[PDB]
Amino acid sequence: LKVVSSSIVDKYIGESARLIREMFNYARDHQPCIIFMDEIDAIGGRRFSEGTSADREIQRTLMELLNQMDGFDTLHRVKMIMATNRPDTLDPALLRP
Amino acid sequence: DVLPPEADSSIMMLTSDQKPDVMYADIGGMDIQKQEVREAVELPLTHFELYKQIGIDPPRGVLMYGPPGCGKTMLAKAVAHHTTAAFIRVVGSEFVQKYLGEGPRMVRDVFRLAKENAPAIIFIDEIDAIATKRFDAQTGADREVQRILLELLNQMDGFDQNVNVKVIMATNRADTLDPALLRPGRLDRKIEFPLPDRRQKRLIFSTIT
Amino acid sequence: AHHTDCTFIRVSGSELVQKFIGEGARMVRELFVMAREHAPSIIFMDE
Amino acid sequence: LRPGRIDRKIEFPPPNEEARLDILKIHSRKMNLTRGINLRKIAELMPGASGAEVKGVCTEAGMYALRERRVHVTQEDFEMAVAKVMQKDSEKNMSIK
Amino acid sequence: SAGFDRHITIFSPEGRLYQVEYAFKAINQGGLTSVAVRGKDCAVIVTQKKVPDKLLDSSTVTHLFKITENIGCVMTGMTADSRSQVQRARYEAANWKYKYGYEIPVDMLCKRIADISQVYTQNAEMRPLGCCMILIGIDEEQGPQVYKCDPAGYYCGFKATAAGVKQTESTSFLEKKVKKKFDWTFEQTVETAITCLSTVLSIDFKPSEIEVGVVTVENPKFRILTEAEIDAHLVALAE
Amino acid sequence: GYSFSLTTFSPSGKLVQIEYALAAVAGGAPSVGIKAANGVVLATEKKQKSILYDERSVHKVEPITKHIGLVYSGMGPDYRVLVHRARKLAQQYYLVYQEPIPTAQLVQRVASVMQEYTQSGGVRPFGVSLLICGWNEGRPYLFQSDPSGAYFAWKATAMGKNYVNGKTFLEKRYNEDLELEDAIHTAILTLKESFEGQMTEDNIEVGICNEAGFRRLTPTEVKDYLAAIA
Amino acid sequence: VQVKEQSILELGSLLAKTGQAAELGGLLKYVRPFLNSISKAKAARLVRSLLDLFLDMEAATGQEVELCLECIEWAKSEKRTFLRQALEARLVSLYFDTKRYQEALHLGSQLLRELKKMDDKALLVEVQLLESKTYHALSNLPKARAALTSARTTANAIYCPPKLQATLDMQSGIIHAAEEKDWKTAYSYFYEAFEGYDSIDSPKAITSLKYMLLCKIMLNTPEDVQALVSGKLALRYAGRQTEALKCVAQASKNRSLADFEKALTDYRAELRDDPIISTHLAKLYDNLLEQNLIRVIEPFSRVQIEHISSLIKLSKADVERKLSQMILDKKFHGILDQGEGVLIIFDEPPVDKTYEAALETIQNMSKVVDSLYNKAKKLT
Amino acid sequence: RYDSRTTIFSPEGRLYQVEYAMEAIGHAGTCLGILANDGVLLAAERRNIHKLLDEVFFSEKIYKLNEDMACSVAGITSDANVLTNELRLIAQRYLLQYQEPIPCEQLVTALCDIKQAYTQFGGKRPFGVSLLYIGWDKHYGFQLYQSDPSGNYGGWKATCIGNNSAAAVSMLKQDYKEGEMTLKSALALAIKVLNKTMDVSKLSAEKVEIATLTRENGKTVIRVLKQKEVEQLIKKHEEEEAKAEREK
Ligand SMILES: Nc1ncnc2c1ncn2[C@@H]1O[C@H](COP(=O)(O)OP(=O)(O)OP(=O)(O)O)[C@@H](O)[C@H]1O
Repeated sequence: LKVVSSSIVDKYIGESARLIREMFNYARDHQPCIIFMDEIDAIGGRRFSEGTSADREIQRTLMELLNQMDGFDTLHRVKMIMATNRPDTLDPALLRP
Repeated sequence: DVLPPEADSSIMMLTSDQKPDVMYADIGGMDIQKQEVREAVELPLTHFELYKQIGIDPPRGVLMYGPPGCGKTMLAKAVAHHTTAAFIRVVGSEFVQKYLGEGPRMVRDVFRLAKENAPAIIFIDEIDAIATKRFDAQTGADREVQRILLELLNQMDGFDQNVNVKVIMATNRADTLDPALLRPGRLDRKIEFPLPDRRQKRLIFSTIT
Repeated sequence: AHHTDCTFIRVSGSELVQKFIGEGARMVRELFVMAREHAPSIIFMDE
Repeated sequence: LRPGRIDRKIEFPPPNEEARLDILKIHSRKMNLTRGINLRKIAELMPGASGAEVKGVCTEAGMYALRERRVHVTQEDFEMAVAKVMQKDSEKNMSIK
Repeated sequence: SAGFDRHITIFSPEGRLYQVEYAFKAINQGGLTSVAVRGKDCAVIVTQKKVPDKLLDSSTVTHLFKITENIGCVMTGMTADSRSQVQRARYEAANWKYKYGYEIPVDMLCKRIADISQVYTQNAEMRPLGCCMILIGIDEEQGPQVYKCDPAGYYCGFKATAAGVKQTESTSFLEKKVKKKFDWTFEQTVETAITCLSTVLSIDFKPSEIEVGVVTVENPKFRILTEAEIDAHLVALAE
Repeated sequence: GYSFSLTTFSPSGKLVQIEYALAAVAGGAPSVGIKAANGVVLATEKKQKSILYDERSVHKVEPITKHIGLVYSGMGPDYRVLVHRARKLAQQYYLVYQEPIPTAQLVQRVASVMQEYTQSGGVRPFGVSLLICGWNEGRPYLFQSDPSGAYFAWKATAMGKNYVNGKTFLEKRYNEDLELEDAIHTAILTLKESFEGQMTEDNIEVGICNEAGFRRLTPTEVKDYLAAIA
Repeated sequence: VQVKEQSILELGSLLAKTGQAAELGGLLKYVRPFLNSISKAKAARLVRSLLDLFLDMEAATGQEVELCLECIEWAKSEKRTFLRQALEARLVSLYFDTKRYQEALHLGSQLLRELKKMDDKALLVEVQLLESKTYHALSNLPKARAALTSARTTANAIYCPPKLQATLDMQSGIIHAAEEKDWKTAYSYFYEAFEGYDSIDSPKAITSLKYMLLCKIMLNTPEDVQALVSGKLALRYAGRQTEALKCVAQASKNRSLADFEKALTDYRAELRDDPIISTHLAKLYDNLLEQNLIRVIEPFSRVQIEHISSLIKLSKADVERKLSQMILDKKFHGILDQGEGVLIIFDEPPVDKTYEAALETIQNMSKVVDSLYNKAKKLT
Repeated sequence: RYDSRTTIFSPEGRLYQVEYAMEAIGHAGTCLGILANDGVLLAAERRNIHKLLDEVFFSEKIYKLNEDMACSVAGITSDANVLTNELRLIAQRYLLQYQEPIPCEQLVTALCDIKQAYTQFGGKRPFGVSLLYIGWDKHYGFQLYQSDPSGNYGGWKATCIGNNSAAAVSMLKQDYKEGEMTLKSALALAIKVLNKTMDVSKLSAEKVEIATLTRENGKTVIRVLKQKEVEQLIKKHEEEEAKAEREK
């Protein structure tokens, strides 16, 4: 499953995490299938970092993703690999083992 | 006929059926912080009678401030797991829509849910609820963020006294740490989380191992 | 507000109406019109 | 601020020592104060209080009794609460000027 | 922070100097790495020399420069900047003989070179200089000495040092080697330096690519090793 | 527009650039100074980033005159420039008045040098804070010169990372009737509180200014005090 | 004078061991004029050593309290505040040895009033700890926690010598252990106390060591007890006391009351200090309740002898009364199930009709009483 | 907008950078002086008191500038050290040229012209220091003066500059009596004014620094009162408040 995130962020910044949870459930359906966060930064126009017009909704989604990855949504030995060089900034807390 | 009431806080009350699942026993070593947060949040709902007997009006808001990784949120989720109240943690940004001063939408949901079951408890984190696309001060820009602080302060004032909407805040930010937020009647109790020292570390290490 | 004998209106809310996708003149023009309906009226603003 | 739109600009001062005693009495009305408590001294102990702070001293003092499982509030409990409600901030070497 | 002192050598919130920190990055922009190893009686400098086109003289392109008969340096960074530092170091070493009646101690050349760099940071109207200098010389009563200087003006004495793109990994290999108790002889120090570049780059370079400069207690003069001598060491370490 | 220049006043309070320089001083290796009845003891945490760095090269506690010594918290390159200037001013005093510079006067003269950089222009202020010590006039003297140019005297003080923790430790254990040897133990202990690692003779550099002069303790001597507790 | 002081210290050490307690007491009376001759600040530390020397000599509490009071009178005559405050602190510790019912509390209370006024915080923390220990001895747990909390807050601001920090930590363990709400935190404090006690206070460390081992048995993880004694830190103090805790942990792992009883019988000295293990035996008799359920199930299987007393685990017939104590309050929920051969253990007492009708009839008759008033007043 | 350069002039003819510096003096220890017939006095608040700080230096806010003159400094610490040195230099330079102690108004005008220059020249920021001058000169007798970062100066029978200056000026204007100051009475006025301006309770001796300048036997004798002298004045003020009790 390719997490480009263009489909995941549609009309609601908040819904992006919820849509990712739906994708995670779809990933849970196939144990061999592995989530791939390819082009995670890629989005309509350009990724929105903290700003007056648009804040870092993607960074909030990344923190939400960390919560989804461990505890609430981990089953079927499915790996949500963030195998992407697309994001400009990598969260230090994410880097933690 | 009248249909049964519709809609629920976030996905549903108490963070839906999604309990955090971290027990207080699992959070080992934050003994002083655990006791203080429990008195401010869990005890008023469980034993309002004790507070009425001394006529103290239960302390409501709690501020938890510490160097990152010190155990405040594991405790915050733990309070949600051990709570019998509708503790919709309601981190500031989640199901919230684009809005200006969205502090009212979150609090209004809490009052209804607290009335439906037991006084609800709110944890303030993911504080990016605002900074929405439909947002921007006329020229100051910073003023719009200040407008959010004022809107939250108005809601916090006194909320449903006995069905108190307890608010737990763990933001290490001085900009939203105005004296007014720190004033008693807003964040009544302040707990500072120290970096685990010897003995506290021994407890964290023993529990994890 | 308790000891008033007059309508008390509380309008501490911010701007959700006006030219936003919300409604028009609700914060001010509508609030005064409601206060006109109840002649003894006091409006408390918190900003 | 123009006078026709706003005729009066009433100012609420930080409570005076007499006022702090009055607020302290109002918020100590339901508390079971032990005989020998000096409310007047407690108002003097906190100068330039915010009034809500005087309300805070009572709530914190009551909790000291609640943790000790007693309904009998004592003079020491008010004094300890005054310190807890009071907050002090300082920095070093920035004491230029 | 960023967007504050980015355009000037001025303080930033949290007291960070952005223009001077950017200078350390420019040394890596050179695309070359250098390793220097101290020894019981020897100091060895090794660098990778890349001949971009056949129509270029190998002799002309050298990043190993002698500053004084007993003092030699390896320059990592922008070429123009490295050469300017070399003239200043030669002038200061010469003045030390001229004003003090004795040859500059290697420690003293570094302080003087670092002090010139520091002034550029404190006072504006100068680019910090995108180069790092490692100096090797033998000092009586101090043994062979390896010393390194930074664009910021930081100077330090190092048992082993590296600079350029692969500095972090090179130091890591050196840290394991240095941790071993055995002291290194001239052969071992040449071998450790060549191996450190070999492990970090994986090139298995031919004798032409590596440039080695060595100063020894027995022969105090800084000597640039000839290609034939470089090959003899390179074949021996492979065995 | 403010906070980018030291030549302009804040539109209310004070110039922010000097305060940013204080931030760089705060991001420095811990330095503890303990004035004692018979001497002043100064100390700093010297930890090499890697085993390769030689611990016998650049020295954090550096003598300025026979009876005067200096320690620093802040940017290391800036310290060497003021270490040289302070030493030179001490020599100019000797040539003019044939007496070793009094410690109080040296601090005032060093402070004037630091203030010149804070003056208007491209020049940026020193990012170092200093702890001058002396035995002049038969009295131990400990002083601090900040980047701004203010000078103050401390019975005991700390600068660099965890200054607050060190100062609170000093408040609890510093008396006044203590010999330099007892002061050496307290100085080592305050560094230990903020030391991220096991202190070793190489890790800590300690300098004493008794009624004999400022002598940096030999690595062997530092080890003996680090051993047997402290 | 200074030479006499070292000679007096040498004489005092001999009097502490070879010398009689009366001879040591005579020396203290002899050095009262000498105390006046020497500087008062030096005299106070000398007095501490002399009192410790008297403690080293065979205990004579009637003489010891009298000598301490005489020393207090000498300090009162000299009007030296430091000596008197210290003398009271030694006397309250001496009272704690005799477990004075209120005398230990009384002296501490008087000292606390002077000490809160005084700037000698180190003495204040020690006296506060003594009050917590005496309250625990008298069984007043909330006051004991309060004395401990006050001691900790005073100690946090002031510098703490190693013995003070360790004593403070162990007391946190004793109060936390006594509450029984959390034993995990109590173990952490006891280990911190033992770690501090190591080397600096060798006699004190074994007592903390025994408590941390007891905590492991109490925490329901008896296996770790053997591992902790095996650890190098505990190897130095390893001894018969360590063995007693090891066998008790094994008994709890075996879940055998007889094994726990055998351990209790084997080490009488270890049994005297801790009664929390007695509470564990009570949990163990409740642990065998399931066997009583099989013995009660024995009629459903084969009833033999009594099935409530003689049959259960065979053993003594005094097993009855443990069951009787259980029968009062919650328990098996079966009254004397010894005779039957089928077993009748069940409880069904919550019929809603009886409770709801009983409440409504009382409430309904209140209408009858009220209706009578309404009708009677209109009638006449 | 029209900020930054001291050189720019606002459309209302206002030099904001100079104005900002004058406002800045407020964040400084209180300094007050009373002209006092037969004497003159300078009183300062010793802020930033801490147990560790030695306070070995004689004085801290009070500096003599001549045999017959003294000043109290309130402002940026570094700028104060620069100005005090120049004031000391100007005093000796006049003595060298004319062999007479500098008249007090002149020393003030000279520093004020230097302070004024910084405002008129683009490169430098306006000085952030304001100071009070106490001295005796034959031409005009005992005098007290105030200098501003703007470079303006004035002679005041009584004035205050640091912290709550307006509160001290209001208290001083009512309490002060012209021609009847009588030094000891002026010292009492200072202790009472200090108690009001300082938020400190009981006005402990460490918090207050008092320097008194008197002409004795034809020689000015500037003296900084020792802590014991300061303590007795504080006890007398406290006793006077006790006398005021019941009557008030
Ligand atoms: N008492 C504890 N017992 C065991 N583990 C703990 C305890 N406290 C913290 N931890 C561990 O440390 C982690 C970090 O905790 P947490 O993220 O809640 O810290 P925090 O300071 O509240 O930061 P944040 O507010 O960013 O969440 C926890 O998820 C857990 O793994």
